[PDB]
Amino acid sequence: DILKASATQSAVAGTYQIQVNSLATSSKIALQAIADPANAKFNSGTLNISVGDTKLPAITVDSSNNTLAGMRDAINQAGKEAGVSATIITDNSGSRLVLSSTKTGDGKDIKVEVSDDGSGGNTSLSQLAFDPATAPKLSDGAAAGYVTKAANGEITVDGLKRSIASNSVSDVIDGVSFDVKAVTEAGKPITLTVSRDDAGVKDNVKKFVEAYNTLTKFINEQTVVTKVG
Amino acid sequence: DILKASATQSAVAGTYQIQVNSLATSSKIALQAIADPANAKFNSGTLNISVGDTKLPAITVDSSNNTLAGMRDAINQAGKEAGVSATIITDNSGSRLVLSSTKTGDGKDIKVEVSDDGSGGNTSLSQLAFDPATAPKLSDGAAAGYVTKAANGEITVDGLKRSIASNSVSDVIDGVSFDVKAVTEAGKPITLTVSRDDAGVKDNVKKFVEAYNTLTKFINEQTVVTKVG
Amino acid sequence: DILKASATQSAVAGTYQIQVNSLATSSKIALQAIADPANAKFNSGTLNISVGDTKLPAITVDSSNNTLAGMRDAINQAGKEAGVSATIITDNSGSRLVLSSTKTGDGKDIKVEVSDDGSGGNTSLSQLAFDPATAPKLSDGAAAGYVTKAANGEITVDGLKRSIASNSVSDVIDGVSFDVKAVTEAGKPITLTVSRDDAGVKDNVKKFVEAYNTLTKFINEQTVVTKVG
Amino acid sequence: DILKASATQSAVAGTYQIQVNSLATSSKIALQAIADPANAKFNSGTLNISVGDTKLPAITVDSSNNTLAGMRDAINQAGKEAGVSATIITDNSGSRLVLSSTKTGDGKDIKVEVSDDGSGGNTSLSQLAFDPATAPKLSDGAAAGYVTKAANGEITVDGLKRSIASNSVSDVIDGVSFDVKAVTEAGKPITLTVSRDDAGVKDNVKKFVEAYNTLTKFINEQTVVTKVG
Amino acid sequence: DILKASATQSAVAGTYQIQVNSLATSSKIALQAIADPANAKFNSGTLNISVGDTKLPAITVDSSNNTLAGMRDAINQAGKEAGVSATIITDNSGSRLVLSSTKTGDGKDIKVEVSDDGSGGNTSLSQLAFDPATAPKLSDGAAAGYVTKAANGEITVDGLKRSIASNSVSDVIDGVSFDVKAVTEAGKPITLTVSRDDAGVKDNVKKFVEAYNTLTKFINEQTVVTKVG
Ligand code: NA
Ligand code: NA
Ligand code: NA
Ligand code: NA
Ligand code: NA
Ligand code: NA
Ligand code: NA
Ligand code: NA
Ligand code: NA
Repeated sequence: DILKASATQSAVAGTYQIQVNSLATSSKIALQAIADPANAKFNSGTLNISVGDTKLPAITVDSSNNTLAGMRDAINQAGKEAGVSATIITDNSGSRLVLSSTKTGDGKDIKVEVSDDGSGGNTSLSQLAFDPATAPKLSDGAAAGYVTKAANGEITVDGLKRSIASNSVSDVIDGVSFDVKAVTEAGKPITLTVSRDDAGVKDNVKKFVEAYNTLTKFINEQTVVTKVG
Repeated sequence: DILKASATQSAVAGTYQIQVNSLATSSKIALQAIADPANAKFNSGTLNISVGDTKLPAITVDSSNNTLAGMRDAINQAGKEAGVSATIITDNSGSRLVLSSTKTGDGKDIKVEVSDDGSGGNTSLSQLAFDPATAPKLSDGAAAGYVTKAANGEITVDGLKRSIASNSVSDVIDGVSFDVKAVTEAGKPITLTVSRDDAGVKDNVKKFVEAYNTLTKFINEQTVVTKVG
Repeated sequence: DILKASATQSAVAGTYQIQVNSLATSSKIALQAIADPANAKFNSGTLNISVGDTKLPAITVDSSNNTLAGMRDAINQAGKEAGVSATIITDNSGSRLVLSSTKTGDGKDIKVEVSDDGSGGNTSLSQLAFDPATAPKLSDGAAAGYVTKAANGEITVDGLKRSIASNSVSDVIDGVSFDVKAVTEAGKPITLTVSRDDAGVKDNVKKFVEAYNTLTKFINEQTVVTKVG
Repeated sequence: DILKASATQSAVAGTYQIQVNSLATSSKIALQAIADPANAKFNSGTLNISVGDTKLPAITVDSSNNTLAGMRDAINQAGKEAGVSATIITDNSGSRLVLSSTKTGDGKDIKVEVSDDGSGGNTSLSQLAFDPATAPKLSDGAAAGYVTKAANGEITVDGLKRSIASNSVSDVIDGVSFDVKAVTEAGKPITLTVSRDDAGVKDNVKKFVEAYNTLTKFINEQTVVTKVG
Repeated sequence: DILKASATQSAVAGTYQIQVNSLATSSKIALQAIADPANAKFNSGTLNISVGDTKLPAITVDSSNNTLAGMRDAINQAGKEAGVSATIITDNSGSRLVLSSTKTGDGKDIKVEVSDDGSGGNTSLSQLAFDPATAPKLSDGAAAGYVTKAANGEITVDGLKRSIASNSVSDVIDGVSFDVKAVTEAGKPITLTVSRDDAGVKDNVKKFVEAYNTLTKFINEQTVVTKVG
């Protein structure tokens, strides 16, 4: 329904009390704001962006891309594989790059390491650096910060805790898959009913209801048909 | 349709021009009219009634049944086997016994043989005799006569004549049965078309497309079902 | 319509006055009637059945098939190739074999040649012979005869006669096929009109007005969609 | 209606009794039938086809087009201008070229002139010649003949005859055009009524009663609109 | 109905047997056909057109109007008063002027008098003259002739004949007007019934039963109305 939708493979019948304590989240960060973005040019250098283990192709910054829209274009094309996208948000501090990842789980935060040549433009390339270990939650101001931290969610099944790296999990209960969509209220768990029993093999009874009777009409009674003309 | 209704076992395709020249008929006769039937009682004796091959139980006429209605009741139960029934018809000549048979075909005429003791009542028992070899077609008057002659019918199939002993005939054309219901007009023959496979076998084949497809959901997709609360 | 249904490839515009004088027919014959078919068994020998060019497999008559129904079963499977089928018809003369062909045209008559060993049963095998060159049209009696003669049909197009070997003909008029279904009345010819472009090409052109216009919304107006909550 | 559909520019009122004695026709001819068209190839030469005034481009017959279908394709594109089309008709005499024109009127007959090199194939090119002055109406046989003669039609208006070169005529009655579609029965003339003003000008006048009245509300009553909240 | 539609002022009751033997007609003539009307220009002169009593303005033919269409335009505006209109009809003889009048009755024939200067163009002006006393009924050819003769119609009322100068007549029967629309069949007269009072005066009397009764509520019962809140 509104908290969890589930499905089954080949499992067993049963009932389960389930809580959702948190959802798995992905990473979304905001870099430092650039004053006067219409005339700002980044020094030449290299951008190394990673999300946990996974690394993006190193982005080389030159005069073909040392603008905000230039990095936006670069980042969006350097991250199509890993699911890292980018856009621009213009606030009272200036304009800034906003990067999002589609990867949920602990440790999948977006990191930006910067090699700055110290020359190439009017503003530093180093101010695009982002370290998930030190970065604060984003608040108003030109300073950088994360919007969401990548993290695991948590559910409980009949009292047993399960940290989840995605909101689509399988075999927490063997043969059962469900998509966790919202947190349950404190102490108010969902009852999950797995019925191995549908007496709807009476549907399969419709086979020999059809298979017999359908093959009594067009065969063995209407195989040869007559009428005047 | 209105002249002939047909049926099939398993035969072959083909077309046939059919004429119906006559129908098979059964026997129906009327015995002598009895003057003053309201006070008439028959002499003692025996009635032997037959229709062709078949003979009816010998009927003994005594003082428990020597009336017209008495003979009617006897014959009705002396003839349940062969399909001989009886009734009384009251005309300007009196009342008389009217006997019917359900056997169609040549020679299946109803015959009545009478041995009369010559005493037992006021009317002769002998005047209930009926010989189909001599009896005329019934006309007005006290005299006896047949109403219908038992006879074979006749059809032609593509020019070939078939005498039929019943209006329900089979295997005149191999594997085909039809009930002849009426005569065709002179020179206006019926076309009879025997069709084997149309939509064959694809009409009944649409079953096992479903019976198959139906065993995708309620089996192997609804074998185990989930629900939340 | 009811006399002729027509079709087109790609041809030219034009109008044609058409008469149908006759239809193409296939062969259908009836062999000699066999007296007392219920106890009749055929002498040993061979049946060679042909329809024009095409010859059927030589049929060997032995003690496994030397009955009428035995010949019926053989022919039905000895003739699946050429479209020769067989049945039995029971008339006042007895039972006889009735053979049909599906090949329309002149000379496609069914022929039966018989070599009779002169022994093997109670009836001659030779009386199943049929020579279309000598055989009369079937009439009542035990004698053999044809029911329909295989023959070409005839049509006229604007006065020009075309003999047709089938009632499904093509390219009598270039690019036009029609299935002739019935004869036209004497002096009442059908008008046949071949129309190339009406609403051309503007009927199907209304598609690419939409396919174009349809690719305004869901593409380039619904490429990116917004929503609030 | 079914005989004549009419139209008007701006004319005068009046009534007219109209007969249609004949329609304007176009030319349609059939050339000689070619025996064994499946292996027939034409001698070298030239085809000059004309319909009255109009002449078609001279057609050169060579080894790229010296077949019946080859001439069909040429004529179809050698005649797009004048409305001359062509097809092939296969009768008991063989296959032949059938040519049609769309120009109605007297003298607009299709003519075919042939210069034959006398060599190039197996059939003469000269037998495709057609002279409308000598050609008979087409009948069965290999010989050539016309199917329809190009001719003017004829109508009468209040007794006065008008020869028409097309079935779409104009200003026979000043300001009136009608498309003649069928012949009137002998002595059963059509009444044609030309009506100028009915509901005139008051049918369309009901507009400017509204267009006026409509400019009372949404203008000068809804020019400035008020609302509360 | 379909033959006669009638109306009343205030008359008396009665029944009448009515025949319609003929309708009143107006004049419609056709002048001489002009050969080569496309280059024809009329000599100088004057046209005086009259219909019975009424005379039209004298038409002066000059170099601004000495064509057929020029005369058409003049007459159309030289005749708006009397109901004389004109058009051109193009037949096998050429083009000609066709003039119509709307005045029904005996002697209201259209007459054309011509004074020809004998010079001014290529065709005589005198050939546009028309004398109803000598003119034949129009037939095919360049010659002039009338299309319809102006004439009175005729009806009979209970045997009494009335010549009518228009198909809209009044007070033939006092207080009764009817528009005669068609002829009655020979010996099949129409019955005409003039009914004074049916439901009289009680149909309209049902008004002042209400107008009275209606002035019970909204007046003298709803004069003063009460309500609570
Ligand atoms: Na900040
Ligand atoms: Na009788
Ligand atoms: Na009798
Ligand atoms: Na025969
Ligand atoms: Na026979
Ligand atoms: Na000819
Ligand atoms: Na010919
Ligand atoms: Na005349
Ligand atoms: Na004339």
